[PDB]
Amino acid sequence: ENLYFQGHMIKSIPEWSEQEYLMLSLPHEKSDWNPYLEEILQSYKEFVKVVSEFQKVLLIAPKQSDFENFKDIKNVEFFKCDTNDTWIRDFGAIDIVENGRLKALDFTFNSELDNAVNSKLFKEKFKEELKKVDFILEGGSIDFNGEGVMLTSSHCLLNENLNKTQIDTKLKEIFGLKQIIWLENGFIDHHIDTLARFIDKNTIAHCICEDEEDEHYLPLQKMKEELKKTGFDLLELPIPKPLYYEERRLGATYANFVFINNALIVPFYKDKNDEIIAKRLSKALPNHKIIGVDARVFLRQNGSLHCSCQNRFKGLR
Ligand SMILES: [K+]
Repeated sequence: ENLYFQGHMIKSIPEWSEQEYLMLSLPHEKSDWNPYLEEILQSYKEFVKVVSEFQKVLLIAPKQSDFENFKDIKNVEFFKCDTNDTWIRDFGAIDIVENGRLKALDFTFNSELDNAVNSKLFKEKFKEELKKVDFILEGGSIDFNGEGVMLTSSHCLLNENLNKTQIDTKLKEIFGLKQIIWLENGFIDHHIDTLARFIDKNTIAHCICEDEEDEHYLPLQKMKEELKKTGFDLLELPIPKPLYYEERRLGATYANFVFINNALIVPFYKDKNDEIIAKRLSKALPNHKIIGVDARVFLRQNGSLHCSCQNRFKGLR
């Protein structure tokens, strides 16, 4: 446990640890949500309403009029700041515990407004130091169990950034890790949060495909075999039947859930598997309320619930 490196003892934080905020970047009539603006905003409103029952929510947007649609919801705060990308998981600040204090890390993302967004937020609202790390990393490309283990895809971090051994060593040093599981197989920016996620310190929930005809079948079967070698308990998340927008197959995945205080918010796609994954996850998480939120509209811009938010954890800063 008590390991120090270059002045610091570091502990990585699993998503189920207690939080202060869930943070989101609203879609506005300027980015690529224009055609179905009211559509996605209605999804957001539902998502926000659900979360706000359990913990505070912070919504980031350029104009006060953007916030107007969410003014009635309890436990919702607002922060004026320009942006376009709504996928805050990609660029948002990532918390670690450093020498007993929570400390947010700002990795370099490839950009412009988003890169600034974090500085404004931390300078103006939180009034807190924002440690810049010179390393290419999106929040959706990593997943922690909170016991020094991290899950990631070989296709992500090796592409973005220079040995794997060096990247492995660097990542272990940054997050105080004892182990990184590098997944070669499976798919649905490549991101581990579309494929596999820790749901407790001993358990990994992961996408699977039951239809042999489907192109996902063998990649996900191979990913399954890899995950069987880790020794962690496995919980399966069968992908729904193909969904489409304008003849394009949407990357619907149940792995893009998000932990918040006392709850796990799971994407629903109006498929029979919604019910299967909710019951399965619910039984495996006896102290969480599992709540499905219609995530179909989100998929039009190639992301789901987890991609659209970032967690800010509770504790001494
Ligand atoms: K960043």
